[PDB]
Amino acid sequence: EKDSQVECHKTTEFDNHPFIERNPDKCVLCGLCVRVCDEVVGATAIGLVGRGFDSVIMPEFKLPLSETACISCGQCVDVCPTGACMEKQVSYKQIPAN
Amino acid sequence: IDLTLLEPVFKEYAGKAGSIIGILQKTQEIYGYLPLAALQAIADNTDNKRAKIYGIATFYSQFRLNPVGKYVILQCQGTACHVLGSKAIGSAICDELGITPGQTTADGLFTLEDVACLGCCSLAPVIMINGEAYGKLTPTSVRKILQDIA
Amino acid sequence: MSKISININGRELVVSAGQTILQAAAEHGIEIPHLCHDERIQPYGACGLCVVEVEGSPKLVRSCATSVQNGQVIRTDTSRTVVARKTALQLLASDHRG
Amino acid sequence: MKVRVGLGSCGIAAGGRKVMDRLAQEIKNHGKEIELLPTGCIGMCFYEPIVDVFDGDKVYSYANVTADMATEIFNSHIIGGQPLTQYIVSTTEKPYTILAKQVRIALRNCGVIDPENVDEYKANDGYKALSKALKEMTPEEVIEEIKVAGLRGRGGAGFPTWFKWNAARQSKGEIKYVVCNADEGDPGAFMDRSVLEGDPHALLEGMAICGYAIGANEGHIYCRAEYPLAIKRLEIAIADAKQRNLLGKNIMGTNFSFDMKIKKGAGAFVCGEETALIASLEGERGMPRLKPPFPAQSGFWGKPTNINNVETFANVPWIMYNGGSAYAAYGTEKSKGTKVFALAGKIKNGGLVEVPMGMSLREVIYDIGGGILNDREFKAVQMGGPSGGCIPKQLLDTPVDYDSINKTGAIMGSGGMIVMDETTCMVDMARFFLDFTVKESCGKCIYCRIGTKRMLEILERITTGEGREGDIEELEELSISIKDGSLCGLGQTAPNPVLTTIRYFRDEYEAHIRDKKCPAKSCKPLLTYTINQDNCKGCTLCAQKCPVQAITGEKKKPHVIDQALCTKCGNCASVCRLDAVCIE
Amino acid sequence: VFLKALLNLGVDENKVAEKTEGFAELKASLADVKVSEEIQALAQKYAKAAKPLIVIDEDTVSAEAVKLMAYAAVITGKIGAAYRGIILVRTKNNTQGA
Ligand code: SF4
Ligand code: SF4
Ligand code: SF4
Ligand code: SF4
Ligand code: SF4
Ligand code: SF4
Ligand code: FES
Ligand code: FES
Ligand code: FES
Ligand SMILES: [Zn+2]
Repeated sequence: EKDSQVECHKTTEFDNHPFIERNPDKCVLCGLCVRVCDEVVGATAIGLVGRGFDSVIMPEFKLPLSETACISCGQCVDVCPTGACMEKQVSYKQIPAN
Repeated sequence: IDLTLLEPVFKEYAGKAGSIIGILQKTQEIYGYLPLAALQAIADNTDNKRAKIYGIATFYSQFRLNPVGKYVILQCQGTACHVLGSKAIGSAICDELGITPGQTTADGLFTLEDVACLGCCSLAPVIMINGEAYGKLTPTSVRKILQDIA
Repeated sequence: MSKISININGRELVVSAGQTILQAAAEHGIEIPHLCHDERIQPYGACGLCVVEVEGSPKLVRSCATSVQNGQVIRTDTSRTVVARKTALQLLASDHRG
Repeated sequence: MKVRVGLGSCGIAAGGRKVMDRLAQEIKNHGKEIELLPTGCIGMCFYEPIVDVFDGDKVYSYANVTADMATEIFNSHIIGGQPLTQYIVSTTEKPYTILAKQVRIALRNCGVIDPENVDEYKANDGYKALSKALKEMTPEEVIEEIKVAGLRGRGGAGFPTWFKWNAARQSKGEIKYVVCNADEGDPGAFMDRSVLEGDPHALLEGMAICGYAIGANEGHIYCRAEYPLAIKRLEIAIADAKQRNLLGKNIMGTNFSFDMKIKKGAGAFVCGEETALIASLEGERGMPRLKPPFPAQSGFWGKPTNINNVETFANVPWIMYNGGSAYAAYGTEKSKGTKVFALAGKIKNGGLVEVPMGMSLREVIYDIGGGILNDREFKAVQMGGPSGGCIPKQLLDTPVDYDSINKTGAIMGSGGMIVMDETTCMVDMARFFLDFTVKESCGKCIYCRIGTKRMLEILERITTGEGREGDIEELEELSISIKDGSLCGLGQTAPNPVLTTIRYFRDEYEAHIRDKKCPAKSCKPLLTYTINQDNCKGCTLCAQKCPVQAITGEKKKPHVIDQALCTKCGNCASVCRLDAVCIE
Repeated sequence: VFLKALLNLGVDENKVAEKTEGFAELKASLADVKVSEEIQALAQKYAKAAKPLIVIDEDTVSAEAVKLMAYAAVITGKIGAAYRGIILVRTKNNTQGA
């Protein structure tokens, strides 16, 4: 449950990448995605911006992920523990399912 | 804009590791701020992994990303100067200039910024204007000094 | 040789040197929370849900970034670790929208 | 005839060039061979611009000088021989007052020596300790002498410096580094800048001695880029020392070599920590890492690195010239020597002070500090910067040393001591310190990134009159959890102002929660402006000065302030000639 | 005499007062006991040991000796944790089951 006194920053994001879906609200700042994309893939298409509450993981120069050096490998998707980084839908209409 | 000067600078620095900080300091010294074109031209021709240079530029408490006025105002907001009434001085500056901290004047002659501490706590409250310090400040005094500068 | 054997949560385990206590507990089926841990890259130490109580150390040690020694006593469900994880998860839930 | 001018970062703030060139111009207008020398702040920044004139063996200081005053000084004393007694506060026969109770070791040459010339430093027994250590004594003996002197780190932690030096020495590696932490980001703390602008040569000598002790050949000074005079004087110092074979290759004919470089920091408070400073020095984002490995084993670029703040490196040459037993004679049995303190706040005599540890804090505020400004009552004193604590009036006799002030909930920090009178509220000060911590957090771990903001929200709610019942309980549990969960010392010592100001001023929080009244009359939301009907007579002078017109009433009749309309600006009490506007 | 020698080597009386019933009476009972050299040597050897075990053969040891060994382990705080305690070997295969 949430109280109105504390603030959760609500985003108006728009990243229409055909394969990768990002949602900064569900991020827990574990840093696994940027660490993998830098130390394994080596593209470094994403990075940290800001300090404190303003810390947010976003692509190079705040550009869309399509305009940067992304490979669409999907490792950042596969190492994320929450729903912030998601892979897109292969089926006709994807669903939360086991 | 002047990518050619960004050029002698990057030529000079291409070598030592950990030179991102120095490169950004010289870029700020040349331009007065960091435009996106300069950050792009630095993220190229010496790599440093374009996301990384932006992330370093944002953090580091000092890299101004916007143009400023002719005179840069640095109000002291340290503990000693806040104890002696820095808030009244800041409200006086905000009222007399019509701008908030982090903003510049419409004609671009004054800009308001916040600093950690002047270090001249014996003269608290203190302000810096283009490297000239004014201490033991009352709101009437800062008003008079800004009319004198204007 | 000279089996590195540890005692965690009251049980006796045989392990391999150079690992992490988190890896050993996963090997022997003991659940320790973790969010910023991946065995294929360097430890980060951000979340803090992997803290365990090791005898001889006055402060909590992170099981994702410590190496197993011979004859160390580890407790993963003491009151201090439980309240630390509860506080961390309460702070994480204070910004998560979905 | 010789004259020193006390320029600095504080001399510019009041006078500065306005004095010196005028004096220089006067010299050029008179042609007398007068040695006009630039010197740093002595320590009495409540009288600056400091000027010293030496008539033979007599020293005259009649400071607080402008250009007209400087011309008067030149026409009266340096030519006519007549001192201006209406401006004199210190002479040779009547000197160190505030300085009488001070034992100056790291501040021995501040305000005395031209920092831009090495000859004055050599004339004041400088670089003799370096020569002694190089020519007469072994690095193991150097660490032994440091241990015998009982040197503790002059930073927040107070770690034994000899332990760090020995650990760096035993570390395996062909290349080692010595890094001086000149990046102090504490508000109200300016000992580093004063030392750098007054005596950089002491810092260089101490760093060279440490490099010889450990075996390092490369030095680094991580100084802030916002101290331009300090970096200019450091550049002059390294140039002068290289030209005199004091630093570089084959120092004074010995096979040992040592060089240093200056790195300009970006001004991050988190870089005060060792690993974050290492990350900043390597040109990355300053963020603390996991210990172990310690910097003494694997620090700068993976090489062993010894990191100490400027004050210890300044203290090292004095103890090397005088012996470790001499330095051990000062201080206590657990804290030996002397410490520098940046004394400011609601005080009469502010500036940089130097005291041996074991002295009571009452002596510091009253004997040297001159008491409270405007003769008000002493209420509290903040120590250790915004990560420190607020010592109340009931603990005014606590001796200043690491363990004693640690027992009171505060810390040493870099040495910033701020005096607080009864007119300043502790809730607002805790909010201020927590806001500073929130602004300077690097946002890596959950606790410092989130909980500090949550506690800041709670303090903002209390200070705006929206504090609810149970806010104190939430504050103390959040503080304990943040202290127990943070990675580095920034988040661990972050709730120190919040907890300590609870433990000694809880009633104020109650007064802020259940009463919506601030006793110190500082929180403008919590202020209430009323008009005494007995002691003012219907002039409408306050109401005319209120563009909000929250004051109603007839002429020659008592007026009533509308609390629902009042924006609490204060203009309706400043113009009151009968002083009947009560602030409750 | 072994118990008295262990007591004279500086045991923590507060913890054994909190966790045991009747410690003061036992201490009063051993007030006039003299200590021999061999007993002192064995007590020192047991005291400096960080993780000492006691293996008692049930076939050749009376029950009161087992009780006195348990007292020695309790008052020194070397029981109730890993690598420290009393190991008791039984006479038959399923004596513990019986
Ligand atoms: S898809 Fe691959 S390359 Fe693109 S951001 Fe994720 S990890 Fe980096
Ligand atoms: S892996 Fe997911 S949760 Fe972790 S930092 Fe990246 S986006 Fe956030
Ligand atoms: S399932 Fe997980 S990621 Fe999705 S909304 Fe719930 S907490 Fe967030
Ligand atoms: S405690 Fe604060 S400053 Fe230290 S690592 Fe965590 S977030 Fe960063
Ligand atoms: S304090 Fe200011 S707003 Fe309030 S009544 Fe007086 S003039 Fe008006
Ligand atoms: S200015 Fe003072 S005396 Fe005059 S009306 Fe106001 S409160 Fe009364
Ligand atoms: S902190 Fe304000 S002048 Fe030093
Ligand atoms: S799993 Fe995050 S600190 Fe170890
Ligand atoms: S310049 Fe003011 S005290 Fe040093
Ligand atoms: Zn208040």
